[PDB]
Amino acid sequence: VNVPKTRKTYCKGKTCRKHTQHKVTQYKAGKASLFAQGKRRYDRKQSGFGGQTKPVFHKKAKTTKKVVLRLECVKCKTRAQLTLKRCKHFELGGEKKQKGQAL
Amino acid sequence: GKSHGYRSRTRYMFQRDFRKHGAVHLSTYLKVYKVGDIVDIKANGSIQKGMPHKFYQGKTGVVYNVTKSSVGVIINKMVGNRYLEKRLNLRVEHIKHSKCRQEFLERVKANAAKRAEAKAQGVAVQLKRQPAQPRESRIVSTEGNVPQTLAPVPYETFI
Amino acid sequence: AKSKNHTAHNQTRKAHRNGIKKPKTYKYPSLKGVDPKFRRNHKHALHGTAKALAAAKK
Amino acid sequence: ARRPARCYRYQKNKPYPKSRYNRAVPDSKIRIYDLGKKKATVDEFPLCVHLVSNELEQLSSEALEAARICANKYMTTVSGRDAFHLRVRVHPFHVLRINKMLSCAGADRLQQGMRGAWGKPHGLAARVDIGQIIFSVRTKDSNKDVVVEGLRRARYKFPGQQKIILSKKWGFTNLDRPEYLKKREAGEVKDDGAFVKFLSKKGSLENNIREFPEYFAA
RNA sequence: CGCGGGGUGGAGCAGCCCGGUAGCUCGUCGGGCUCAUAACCCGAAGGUCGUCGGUUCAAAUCCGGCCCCCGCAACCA
RNA sequence: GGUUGCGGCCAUAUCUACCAGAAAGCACCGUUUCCCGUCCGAUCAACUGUAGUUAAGCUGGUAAGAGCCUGACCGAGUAGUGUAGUGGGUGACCAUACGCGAAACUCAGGUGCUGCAAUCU
RNA sequence: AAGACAUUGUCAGGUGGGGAGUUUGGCUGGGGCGGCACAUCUGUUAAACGAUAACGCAGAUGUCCUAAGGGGGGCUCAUGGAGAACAGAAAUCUCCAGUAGAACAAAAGGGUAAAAGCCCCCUUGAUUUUGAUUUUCAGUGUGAAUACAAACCAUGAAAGUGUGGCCUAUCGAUCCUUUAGUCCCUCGGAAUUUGAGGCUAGAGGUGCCAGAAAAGUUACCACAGGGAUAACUGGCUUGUGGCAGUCAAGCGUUCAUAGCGACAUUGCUUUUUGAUUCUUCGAUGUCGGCUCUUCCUAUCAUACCGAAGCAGAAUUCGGUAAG
RNA sequence: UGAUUUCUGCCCAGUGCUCUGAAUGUCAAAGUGAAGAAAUUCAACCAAGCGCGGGUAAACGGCGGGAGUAACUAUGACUC
RNA sequence: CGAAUUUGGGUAUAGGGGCGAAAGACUAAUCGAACCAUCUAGUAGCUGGUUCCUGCCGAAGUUUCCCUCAGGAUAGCAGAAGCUCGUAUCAGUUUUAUGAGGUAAAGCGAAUGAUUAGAGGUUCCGGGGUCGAAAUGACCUUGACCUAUUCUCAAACUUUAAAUAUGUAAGAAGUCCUUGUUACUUAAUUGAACGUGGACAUUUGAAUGAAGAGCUUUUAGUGGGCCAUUUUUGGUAAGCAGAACUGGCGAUGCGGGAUGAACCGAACGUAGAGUUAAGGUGCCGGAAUACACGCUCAUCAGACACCACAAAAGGUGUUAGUU
Repeated sequence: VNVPKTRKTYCKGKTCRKHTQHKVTQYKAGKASLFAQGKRRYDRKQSGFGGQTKPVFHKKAKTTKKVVLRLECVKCKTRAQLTLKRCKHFELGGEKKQKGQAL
Repeated sequence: GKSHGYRSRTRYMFQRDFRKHGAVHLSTYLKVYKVGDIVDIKANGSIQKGMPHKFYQGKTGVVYNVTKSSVGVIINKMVGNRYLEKRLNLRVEHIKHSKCRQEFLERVKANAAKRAEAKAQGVAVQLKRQPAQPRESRIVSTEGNVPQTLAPVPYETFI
Repeated sequence: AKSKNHTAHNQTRKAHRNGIKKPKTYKYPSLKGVDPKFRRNHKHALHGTAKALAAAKK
Repeated sequence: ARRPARCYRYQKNKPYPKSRYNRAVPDSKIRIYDLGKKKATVDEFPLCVHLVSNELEQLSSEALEAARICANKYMTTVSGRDAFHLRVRVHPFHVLRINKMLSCAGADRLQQGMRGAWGKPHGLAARVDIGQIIFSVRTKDSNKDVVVEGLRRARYKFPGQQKIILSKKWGFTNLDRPEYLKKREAGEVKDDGAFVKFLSKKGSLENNIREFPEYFAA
C-alpha cells in the first residue's frame, strides 16, 4: 500500500483536542530491554538445570504483520498510534497514482 | 466448507424486484414512525446501510426508538424454548407501517361510535365480532331456473 | 468410527415441554438504547412534571 | 460395457443437464429427430398417430435411437420414404452419472469404497411422464396401419408401457380435423414450408392484408 | 491370463464445432561426380484415410468375439 | 379545459408510424461587455423577449399497432398440494375421501389519474 | 626428568544418540496414502419464515487499495448500423439505435443509469471517547456493523453525506515483550534523581485459526479396551461376473429367426469380484490337497424323443430327465 | 571382508573422517578503553569450534537420457 | 568323536550391569533389561461389579467450546424445595384483518443457458456448378441476418406462482377534549415523550380451552441412538450412508400381523359385568362349511399391507368391453 507522510487527524493532546497536522512514521517494535520483570523471571527460570522452561513457538502461519502508523502532532509533539489491515507491501513515500498514463 | 454469512442464502429474498429496480419512491422517506407504532420489515436490496437480517425479513415489531434516518424496532425471536427481545436499528426504506394495526385502530374508533350510539338509545349494539354463522333457511325459486340435469361424461382421448 | 453429525429430532418436543411461552411485558420499558438526547430531555421534563404536580397537589 | 437401463430407469434424481457445471458429458446417441418427408405440408399429411408413454420413467438416448431407427426403417421398407413424417418429441437432456469401480484383486484395499462417490457422466436420457408424446407420425389414412405397426415396433424397442393413439388433430397441428377443414376452406390457415401460419383477429390489419389475402378477398 | 489414449502400406501422423467430393517422408541407378564409379538431388506417384454390418438427408473415421505401449490382480488367507 | 412550476402513484404513463394544436406558457435568435466553462457560447454562463414559424421539443388524437394494466362460471376445479386408509399396483405410479388451489393459454375492456400554486379566450 | 608449564579447583564456549527424559495432531464409509469437509465466504443441495448433514455439487479467502476511502459536479456504458485519404475485420473522428446485454480489485450471488459506472475539483470521517445493537451465540468470546450521542473535521451553494472500500469473506486469548497517553499511582523508615512496577489503548501469534513447545521404527514387543473398527463365513444389494428371455436390421449361395443375430430392452442367479459394517476381537483355528457323504441343475455321457442348411455316417439345436 | 585361483573399474558433488591457516567472516566467561552519579555499549589475528580451503571410497556410499545416423529390412561402429 | 574336545572343583565378571565364535542369546523353569522389598491402595477419559421394599414424578443421545471424536464443560430435557399471587400479562388450535416467501407447479412464438425442423426474403468478406473474357448483371449452399414460425428442457434459469408451514393485531399498560413539564424539536404553545383533570360495565371490543397464572433456587442422568409415513441427497442398489417435519422404539407391557423393538389397534393399580378396536369365524382356534353376485381349474394354482419377491413378451384357455 501507499500512505502519505503527513496526515490531518484528531489530536487529543490536552491543548489541541482538534484536527491537526501529523508527521506519519511506521512504528518500530523497539529493543526488548533487559531488566524487565518478565525477562528477569525468564532468566531466573532458565538458569540452572532442567532445560527449557517455557514454550518456544514454531508453527508460524501469518506471512504479514499489521502496519502501525505513529503520528507526531506538529503542534504539541503528541504521538498517536493507529493500526492498518495486513499488507504484504507498505510504503510511506508517496508516489501518486497516475490514471491516464501508458506502460 | 460450509458458509453461513450475514447475507447467506439471501439471493432471491434480497433480489430487488421485476421492473422495480433503481431509485426508491419518496413516500417511504415521507412516512412518519413514532414510538409504539407496529411496523413491517421488508428489506430493500438497493439500500445497503441499515439493512435487517434475513431472519427479521418479513417480521413485525414495535418501534421503540427514533433516530435521524432510522427507527428502533423490537422483535420477539424464538431462541430455543423462549422468545428473546431483539432490538434492530432499521432504515425507513426497509421499514413499513402495519395495515393490520391501522385496521384495528379504525375498528376501535368505529366501536366507540357504536357504543356512543347505544348510550344515546340502546339498540343492542353487540360490540364484539362474530364468526361466519351457518346460513339460515331460504327458499329458492325454479321459475326461469328449471334444473338442468347433468351426467358424468364418457372418457375420450382428447389428443 | 463415524457417528451421526447433526439432527433436529426431539428438539421441538424438548422445547415445548415447558417452552415457548411468551416473554413477560412491562409498562415503562427500559429506556436504554434510546437516543441520549431524548433521554436528557425526558429526564428534565419528568423532573418538571413532578415539581408541577406537587405544586398542584401541595 | 454399458450399465443397464434397468439400473438407469426411474426418475430418481433431479434434472441434471449439461451446463456450465457439468461441462463434460458425452454426445447423445440420437441426433436426428425428424425422418421421412419432413418437407411435407399439413395439407399433404392429415392423419397423426402418437406413441405416448403410460409411465413416469427415463428413456435413454440409445433406446431412443434404436426405436427411431427401427420405426423409420420399417416405414421406409413397407410404404416408402415419401409416405410419412416421423418426429421424436423427447430430447435426452438429463445426463446420468456413474461411479466407476475396480473389478480387480486388492480392490477392497485400494478402492476407497463409498468415499467420494460422486459420479461423472456416461450417458443421457429423457425424462417422460404419463401421457407424454414420445413419437409422432404424420401420414395418410392409406398408411394408418403401416405407421401403427412401425410405432408398435418402436414400442417393442422402448422400455416401460406405451400406448398408440390415433390423434383427432389434423397432422402435427393442434386443431381438430373439422376445425382445420373449416379454417382451410376459409382463409385463416395458410401453408408454410413445413407447418402452417394462422390469421389473428388482433394485430395490424394492413399487415394481415398484405399477408392473408385469400381470407379477406374470398 | 482384463479394457482402453491409435492401426492407413514391407516403418509413422485425421483443421475431435462427427458434408474428410482425391495430404506428407521411403524405392527410382533419371541428374550431374578430379575413384570405367561412390555420398548427394527440382520430379511422373500406388491410399474410396486398418478384411466386413448398421449412422446411410449426400457420407465405410461412432459401435463390434484382432494383438498390442500402459495401469491396478497367475484370483487364496 | 389548455399551460407552467413543484410533485404523489411510477408504462392505463413506454415504444413505432401518421395527423391536429385558437390563446396563453420552454424556442433559432440579437448577442457575447460583464459572471462562468469548454477544442468549439454545441452543452454550461450571462444580457436583451425586440425583426420574425408551429419548426416541432410539448400536448392531444388516430392504428382489427407492439407492449403494459384490469377482469372472466375461458383454460380449470385442471397442474400441484395438506390430511386418511390393512386403498389399487411387482413397481413406476394411480384413484378415492375430507380440504386448499396455480400458471401458461382464450376471450373482453382500457391506453393515465390526481394534489398544491400561478396563468390563459 | 619436568617445572611455574603440567596437574587440580571454579566459571565460560564448543563437541557429545555414548547415555537420559519426552514428544511424534484431528476428521476419515477400518487405519494408512490422498484431501481439509479444522477458521471462513458465494450459489445450490435445502423440501417458498428461520434452522438444517455427507470426504455432496460449482467455486472462492488469509490478499489488494492515499485511492479502488469521502463529498460535489458533469457525462453515459457493452454492442450494432451508417460515414470520413492512408485506414483494411481491429487505429482516431461524427451521427443514430442502445433497460444495461458494460463497469464497479478479487470468487459467486445480490445491488447501481442526471449512478454505486467514466472523467474532473477538493479532501483525509481509514480521527477521538466510551456506551447500545445485529449476525454464529451459551444470547460467552473473536471477526465484521446497524443506528445514535458528545467533539473535531472533510465536501458541497445547500439539503445533506462521510466512524474505510456498494453488501455478503478477507482473521487472533492468558502470560511475556514493545509503543502511545493529564509523567497520573507505587517502590511500603524520610527523600532527589536513574531504574523498575502499575492504569487506559495498539502491535509482535498461535492457519489444529476459543490459541502444546515436539521426529521415526518395532516382523522382539507390552497393557487397557473395541466387534463404536478392518482381515473369515454368514446377512442386505447385484454395479460387476455368470446364466436366460423379448423385438428383429442383418448372416445363412435367390429362400429374418435350421443354427446365429446388431441397436435396444426385460430379468434371473448369491459357484466371481465389488459395496456395506449387522453378528463375532474375556478367539467361530485362516489356503490348498487327501478322505467321505449328501444335495442342486444352468445335462458332459447314458435312456426315450422332437427340429435341422437330418441322405448315410459323424454332428448341431431343444424336451422329459440328477436314475 | 571371509580358504585357494583370478581381479578389486570410475566418482571426494553429498554425509563423515582428517590437515596447516589467507583473514571485510561468526566469535562466550573473564579481561581493556567511552559515557553516566552508579547499576545500563562498542573494540580485541577475539580461544576452540563453525564457516572458507586441501586430502581421503578395502569410509558411508553412488555409478544418467534423448535424437540422427550403414545399398533390402533391422541394429547403430559413428555424431549432436 | 584326539580335538577351537568333554567335564568336576576353586575362582572373577551383577542388572541399563555382566557375558555373548552374535541367537537379542544367556544371566537359578523369569530376559528386547533378572529377582526381592518399598515408594504403592502408582495412574487409567477403559472393562467388570456396585447389596432392602413400596409410592410419586420421570429423560437424553441435541446446541456451543475443548489435541475435542469411547471423554468433559455448557445450554437443553428431569426431580426436589418452594415463593408472590384466586377464574391472571396464557395457548404445538381456529377465525377475521394484515405482512413476508420464490419451493411444487408452470414458462421458454417472456430474459439467460440448452435444443429440433423447416420456409421466407440470401448480396456488409466466405464454397463449387451453369450464362462461362467485364464489379452489388441470375440461381442453388454456409445462412454477416427478421418470422406466422416449430419440437423439447434447467439443482446452482425465470415473468407468473401455490398448498403446507410462518410474523403481527383482535384494547383498560385502551379510545377521545386540558397541552401541564422540558435544557429535545419547531418559523411559531409547532411537534415528541411523560402526565394532572374528565367520559366509556355483566357482549372491556373474535372462537375454543385453561386441568390454578407467574416466578426463583438447586441438582441428577444424558450428551453411541435407531425405526415408520411423507420431503429429500450420494449411490446400480443395499436390512447402505447422510439431512427435514411428525410419530414411535430406546424406556413399553397388552390384543392382532403364526414367529419379530419399531407395523396395525391400544398404552398398563387389584377384581367383576357389558361393549368394542385391529384382526378374524372350515379344523387346529373363540366366532356364519354364513347370505348374494360373478371370475378361476394351475402335470410349479391362489390365499390379506409393513412382509419376506418377480418383469418385458406371449396364449380364440376362459370372461367381459368402440367400429
